[PDB]
Amino acid sequence: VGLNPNFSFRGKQQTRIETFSDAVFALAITLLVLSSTIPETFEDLWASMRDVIPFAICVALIIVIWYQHYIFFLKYGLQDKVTILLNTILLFVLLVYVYPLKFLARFLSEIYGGIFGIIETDLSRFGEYSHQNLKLLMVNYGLGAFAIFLVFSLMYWRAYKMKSLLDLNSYEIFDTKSSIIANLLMCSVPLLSLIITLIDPWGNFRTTILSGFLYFLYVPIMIVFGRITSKK
Amino acid sequence: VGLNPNFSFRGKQQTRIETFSDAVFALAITLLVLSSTIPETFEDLWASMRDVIPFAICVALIIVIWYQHYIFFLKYGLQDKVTILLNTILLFVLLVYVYPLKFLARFLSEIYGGIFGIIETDLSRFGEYSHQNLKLLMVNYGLGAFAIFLVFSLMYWRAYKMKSLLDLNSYEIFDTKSSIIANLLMCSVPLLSLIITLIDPWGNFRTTILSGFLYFLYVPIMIVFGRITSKK
Amino acid sequence: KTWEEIPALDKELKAKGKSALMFNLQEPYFTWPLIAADGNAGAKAGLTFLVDLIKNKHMNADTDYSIAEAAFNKGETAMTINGPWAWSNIDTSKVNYGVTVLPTFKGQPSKPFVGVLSAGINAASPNKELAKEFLENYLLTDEGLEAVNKDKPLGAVALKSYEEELAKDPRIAATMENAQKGEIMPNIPQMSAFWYAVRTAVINAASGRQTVDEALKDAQT
Amino acid sequence: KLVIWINGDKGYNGLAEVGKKFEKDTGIKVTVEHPDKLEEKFPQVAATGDGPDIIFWAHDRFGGYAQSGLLAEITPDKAFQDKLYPFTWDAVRYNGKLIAYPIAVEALSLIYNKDLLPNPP
Ligand SMILES: OC[C@H]1O[C@H](O[C@H]2[C@H](O)[C@@H](O)[C@@H](O)O[C@@H]2CO)[C@H](O)[C@@H](O)[C@@H]1O
Repeated sequence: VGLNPNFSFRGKQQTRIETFSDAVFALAITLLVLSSTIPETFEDLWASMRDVIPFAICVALIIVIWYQHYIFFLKYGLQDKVTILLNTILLFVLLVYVYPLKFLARFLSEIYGGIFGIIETDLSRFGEYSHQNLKLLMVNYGLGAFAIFLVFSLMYWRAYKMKSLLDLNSYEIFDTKSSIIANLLMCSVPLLSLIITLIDPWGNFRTTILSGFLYFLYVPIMIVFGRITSKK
Repeated sequence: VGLNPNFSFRGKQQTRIETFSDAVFALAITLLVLSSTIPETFEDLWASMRDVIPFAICVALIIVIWYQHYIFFLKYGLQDKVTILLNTILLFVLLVYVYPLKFLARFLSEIYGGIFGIIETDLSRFGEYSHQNLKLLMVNYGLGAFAIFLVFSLMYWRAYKMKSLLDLNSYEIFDTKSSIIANLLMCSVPLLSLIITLIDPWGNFRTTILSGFLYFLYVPIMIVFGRITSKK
Repeated sequence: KTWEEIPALDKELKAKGKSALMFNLQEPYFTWPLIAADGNAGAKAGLTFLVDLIKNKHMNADTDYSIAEAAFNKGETAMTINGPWAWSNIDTSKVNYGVTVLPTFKGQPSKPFVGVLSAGINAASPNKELAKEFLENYLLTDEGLEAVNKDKPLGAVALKSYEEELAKDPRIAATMENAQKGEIMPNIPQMSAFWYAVRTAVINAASGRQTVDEALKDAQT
Repeated sequence: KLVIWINGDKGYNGLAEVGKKFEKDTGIKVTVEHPDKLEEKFPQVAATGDGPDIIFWAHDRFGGYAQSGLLAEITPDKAFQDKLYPFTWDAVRYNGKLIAYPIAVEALSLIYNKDLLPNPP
């Protein structure tokens, strides 16, 4: 149930910030699916079942954020203005990226559908695959991912700033410090794609290939940034 | 209130996983009804009241799942990653089948309406009743029901795997083992329709009659599978 | 988190009949962290601030260990500067207390002097082997140091076996935080003459006899 | 004097509390002893000397005592016999004779610290 055996969970009691937050996460994953039209005929029913792969990817992504939220409020039981503010910024970013994720998930499901050879339906429905639009695709979703991890780092730093008020022991201080580093390291990969796309060194699709290729090398690039700080 | 007098309920305190889960179940039954259009005239008002039979069947079906969820989290009070994962898969399946159930419930209400002689409205609105479409109807809803019971079996097996951590006594171990068998036996009937429909022995509606007829013989066919394992 | 925001906090608290910070100004071990926060120019900066607190009537002129402790335990002052040993008396009182990093001065941290409580055997003692037995087999043991620690806390004990229990205590974490920002005292024979030079210097500047520039002049000699 | 031999890893203090209730209802003293290597000290002392009145050990050592003639045949009435599980009586039987009274079934388990190891091997 808990991540660390040395951590004393201050947030085992449910609070309003967590109850409100659960409503928002449930609403995000629910409206992502139920924002679709109701099938009126067999043809709509089969069309609507093609949407489960894009939705599974979106849902998997949202609960992973919900889990990190659950663990933070479980660890510190925080309920102050600044925690409320950072918590709202988080849910706000989540909410504005729910329908854009439904879009990206459908788009990539068609692109990976074409590759594997499961389907052969048109991508002209998405509009024009131009360099400017494919660059804005990276910058948009890259800015979204960066912000979510950036906010989780700020939330852990707020708990670190209140370590004495929270009576954090040497193990809990260490966990909190490690959780900040983890979230900044997670926020560093979308920040690096976003910057590469905004400068656009090649002036063509090559830029988008590199920017997209940093997510496939998430684990190794996170280890390089972690290794650079430990080597000094 | 409780199912067993020998069971010690570890989940009497409400948690985030259960709060989140209640939001999703409430949203599913709520949006099923409130996804309809608002009546603007007397004619729409009478049309909208024909939808209560299909909705009653859908709602009855969803609370039955909610009840099983309530009993599982009441019994074990689980809150770990794997329970969260299996719990998400469950809510995900629920969510993707909310509007398809609204469809099936309206379709079958017209078919049973024609039989009893209450109404005589067209089914051409649903599209073409072809062999391929009626087979995909079984396979779709059959795959949905199988998955829900399959997930409940996996959830009880996760609790069985943590029997010592949960300090389960001989009675509670027995209940957990019986709950796995119950859910696999429940998952066996939609798995058997689905397989019969996918092979399609007759190459015509006869396949769909048999596949549909296994749900009318749910109780007796569940007893045959239960009797086969006890006889050996 | 900073020394320079205490005067503002004290104005706020004095309106409600409470002090902000009361600590032992007589013993130089308590005033040294502020004096050594920047460093000389650092000692002149740190002490002038301490002198301005007494000059602005934020702190009392003859604040000693007893009236500072009593005032904090009574609930008259919001803060105090003390060691592990002082915690048990606060627990005895009904004061929800916290132990934390010492305030920073001029951005840099206040560097306290770190002490190692140590037991030595008197050269002119006939019971040298009996004292070695007491110190080794009875005091410096998990059970022996627990007995001393439940009376008045020792701080971060030297016994390796106590690492996990020390790490489970939030006040020890704050103690180790300050110990890393500070430095261990050299054991040298001149420490006595040094401490006396700082004890007079701080008292003279606190009461209002010698200037801050003239205090470091007489202390460096 | 009623003297009982049982191993030191068992509940001899509790067995003495039963022995103390026996002396209240009869007047016989019930001392409980726990000597080291009693499984191999009993067949040497009980053969030659007096040793204990009643010996407590896992059923596996009792066949050797029964063959050597170091144990009296147990004759419990049907009503007492019926209070214990019939499979337990089989463990205390050597050549169609009951050679002891079954108390409890013991088996080793994996004891683990849930704080240091929540999901053990
Ligand atoms: O005040 C100067 C004085 O400070 C230090 O003594 C500390 C002692 O180490 C602590 O354990 C605590 O009890 O307070 C003392 C100061 O009040 C130095 O160790 C000592 O040499 C010096 O005189």
